[PDB]
Amino acid sequence: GVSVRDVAAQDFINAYASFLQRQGKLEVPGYVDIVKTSSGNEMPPQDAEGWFYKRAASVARHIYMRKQVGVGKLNKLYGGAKSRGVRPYKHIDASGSINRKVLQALEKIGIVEISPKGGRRISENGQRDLDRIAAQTLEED
Amino acid sequence: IKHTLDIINVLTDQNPIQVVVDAITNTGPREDTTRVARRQAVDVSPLRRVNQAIALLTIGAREAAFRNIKTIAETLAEELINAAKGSSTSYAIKKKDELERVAKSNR
Amino acid sequence: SFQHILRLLNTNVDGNIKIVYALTTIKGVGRRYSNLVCKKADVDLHKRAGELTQEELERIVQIMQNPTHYKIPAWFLNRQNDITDGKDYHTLANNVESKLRDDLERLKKIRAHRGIRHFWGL
Amino acid sequence: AQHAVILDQEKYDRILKEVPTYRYVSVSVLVDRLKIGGSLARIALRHLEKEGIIKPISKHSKQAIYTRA
Amino acid sequence: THSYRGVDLEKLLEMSTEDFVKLAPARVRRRFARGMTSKPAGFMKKLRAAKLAAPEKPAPVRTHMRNMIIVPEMIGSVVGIYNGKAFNQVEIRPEMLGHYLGEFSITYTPVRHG
Amino acid sequence: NGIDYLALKTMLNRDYSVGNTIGVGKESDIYRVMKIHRMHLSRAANKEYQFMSMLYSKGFKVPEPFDNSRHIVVMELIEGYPMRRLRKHKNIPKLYSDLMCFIVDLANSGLIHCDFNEFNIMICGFVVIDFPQCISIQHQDADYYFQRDVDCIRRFFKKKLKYEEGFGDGYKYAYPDFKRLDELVQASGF
RNA sequence: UAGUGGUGCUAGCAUGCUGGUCACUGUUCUGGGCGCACGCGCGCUACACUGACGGAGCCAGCGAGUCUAACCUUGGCCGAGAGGUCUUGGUAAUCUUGUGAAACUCCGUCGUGCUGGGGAUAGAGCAUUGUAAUUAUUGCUCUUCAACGAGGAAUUCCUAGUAAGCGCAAGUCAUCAGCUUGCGUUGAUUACGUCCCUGCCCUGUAC
Repeated sequence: GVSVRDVAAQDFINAYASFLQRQGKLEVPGYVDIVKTSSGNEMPPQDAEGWFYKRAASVARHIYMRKQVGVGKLNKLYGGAKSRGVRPYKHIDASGSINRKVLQALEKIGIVEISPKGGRRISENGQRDLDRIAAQTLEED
Repeated sequence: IKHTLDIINVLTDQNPIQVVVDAITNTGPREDTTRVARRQAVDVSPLRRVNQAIALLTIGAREAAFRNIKTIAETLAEELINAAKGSSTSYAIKKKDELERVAKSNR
Repeated sequence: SFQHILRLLNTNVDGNIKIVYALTTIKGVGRRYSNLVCKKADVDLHKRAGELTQEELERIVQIMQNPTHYKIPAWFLNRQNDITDGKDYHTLANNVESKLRDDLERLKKIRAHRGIRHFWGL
Repeated sequence: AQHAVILDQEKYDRILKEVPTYRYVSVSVLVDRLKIGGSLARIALRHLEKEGIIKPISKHSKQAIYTRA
Repeated sequence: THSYRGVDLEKLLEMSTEDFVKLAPARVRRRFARGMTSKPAGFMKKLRAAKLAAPEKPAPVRTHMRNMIIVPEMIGSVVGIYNGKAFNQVEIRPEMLGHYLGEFSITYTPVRHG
Repeated sequence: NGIDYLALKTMLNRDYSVGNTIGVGKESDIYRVMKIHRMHLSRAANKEYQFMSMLYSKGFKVPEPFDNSRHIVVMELIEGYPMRRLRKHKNIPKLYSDLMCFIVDLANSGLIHCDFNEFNIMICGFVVIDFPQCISIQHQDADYYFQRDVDCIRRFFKKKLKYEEGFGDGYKYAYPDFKRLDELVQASGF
């Protein structure tokens, strides 16, 4: 058998995000290419056309490995260091509006669902889908 | 370091670890001075010959790679090759010469 | 074909630089404003400025000075809710430091602290 | 003076004939001995390597190392 | 003519305070939304009486209320604004709208290191 | 340590401006300018006064010494401003040229500065304001210190001014070289 | 009030593997003040490629919290952000909290140009604490882009999980630190000696 745990992290992400863009069901907010994704950032995402799908794949993988997550925890994960000009650096959380829509978009296509005890959990169909991409990723070598 | 050895495996063809050893042994000074004022010439122990070799090599690379177009590995690899040869082009060899000729005058 | 220097809005721009960065020679055109304008013009961001043809420098010039028609979110603009007329504007070229170097003089005329302190320092 | 940033046809011919002369090549090697900017060299290496004129021995974003073979 | 954010001067004076606050920037809107104290009401009471009895200008009324917003009802009045020490005399021209009174009376001298 | 006050009495009586504070320093304090040295050995001040008096007895661009007693010295106050913030002088080629010729004079007088650098030149258009730890031309490192001064002044004209019978471009020779009064004040090296 | 494994239920993959859900180890009121030609000192941020920016990977320890009423806040929803709103757990090895921290690692863009280094000074607008933010507490967005090319004479701290790099928590506290103390992460070079300098402690004649 094969699991998502059996594949290199960035290798899996690149494979799945490219596939997900071809499916076309993943729906974009449309304000994309304006938002910085974090108040700590400078300049927007450089891969202007593709970056939304690649983030969507990352979220799915991260939830797959864990019991459940919520929007607050994701904002922490994708945070970073803000320069504060002449002052010392500090940790700052990333944009919420992005990540909440990603969860809702992934739910529309049935990969993920709202869970008791709050937050979201992987669907059995999510498992079934992500495992199949993993098997292709190994065999495509 | 990993990138540095690879480069030396292509510029020249020897087992590059041997080239490192040659550079070290050829660089370490064998005579020096101390202040008395004036300076008096003195011999230097084999251990310190090794320490001086390593210090001079990295400094010669570091100051070449500042405001560079060549990466660290590109410059460090060249120092090692130049020092395995008798090549006075290298910074570390230039430094060795002055220490010994100064010491000669004061002995 | 390739042009090494070009002139627009009475500013000179050299062709040898990425188009997004080259435009920031113009007063008022910051990096983010420059970046978003190019996207709406759908020029190739990776082209160097000397590659573009006249009909492609136009449209860009047009969008810079009429930004609200292209549904730029207004909060992107540097002159929101103007004091005389509640319209929003973006200020460009020599028109920058003509509204600046005026609002302070308007404060001088009203004998406000900040105007006095500025001109007293001079 | 400034290095070239767009590929003239004459330099393209120059590149293909001369590069196999060198034992070792890298981004710095091209930018030093040929008057091209670094933003060309990154593209040219991917081109010539896929063309098979030079042999990769290691690649690491910040460093890449190609050889006569 | 003068105009304020597109509203013409002749429609000003007619505009009420609770209308005017809708044009003002965030600091003013919060101040009124957070509930301005009663203290201006006594000042406003006196200021109206002086204007009404005036033969031509109304002559100064003086106050400590440096933290008070300039509002169209008081255009044209002459006011003496306390300075921590002295009073400074000012006439409310229309351009002063939305400023604080404190901006017109300098609490400190220049310094010149003579 | 009341001598730190009472020491005035000779100068206070023999000297008429009250002066003003200019700056605290580690070895000395400075206050129409008065310099006060810093219990006994400082009455060093005589060495400084006679040294400055000699150089000003020569034609050199140095402040005129007036008077000196009890570790107190009085000097001409400088009109200029410190060279380290200069950026736009109208004749940088002559300024470069003639700063070089100043070094030649010291060498001809047998003396070399330790730190002929922008921290002690004030704005010929310039004056040299102090001579810490000067050495003779005969000292064993005279040429080493000599060439340091030449390169130090060259570096400044390159970095800020972009400049790079006389010396420099427009003259036969680019800059002087060491091979091309010490016995009265034997600061070091006879 | 902790962990592992089995046992019961159960999902995906393949014909075992990774996850979810019994045993063991005097008084008082209103307004102002606590400005800068310059000298001295402890700090913060930089001068870039051993880098800046974008995306992805993903790891701690020491603290602290409410019924006096309103502290630390999970989850859902709204918005570019700052922020708002509806519910919830914890008087605590039990909940916030695996405090998913930064440096760091990998894949791209940039190409030696005060440049995409650096972000002072300044203009417009939106929020938040407070009785009150003008001479301006703090946060967010766009625009303006200054000096600075590794720094003279002088001078500080330090011998191993130490220096240095990097970040967090507490303190004060309506709000507000570039401060103080404590904690963790990554982790060197150079001695293992002396009385030269500085300073301290012992035992009569040129002074």
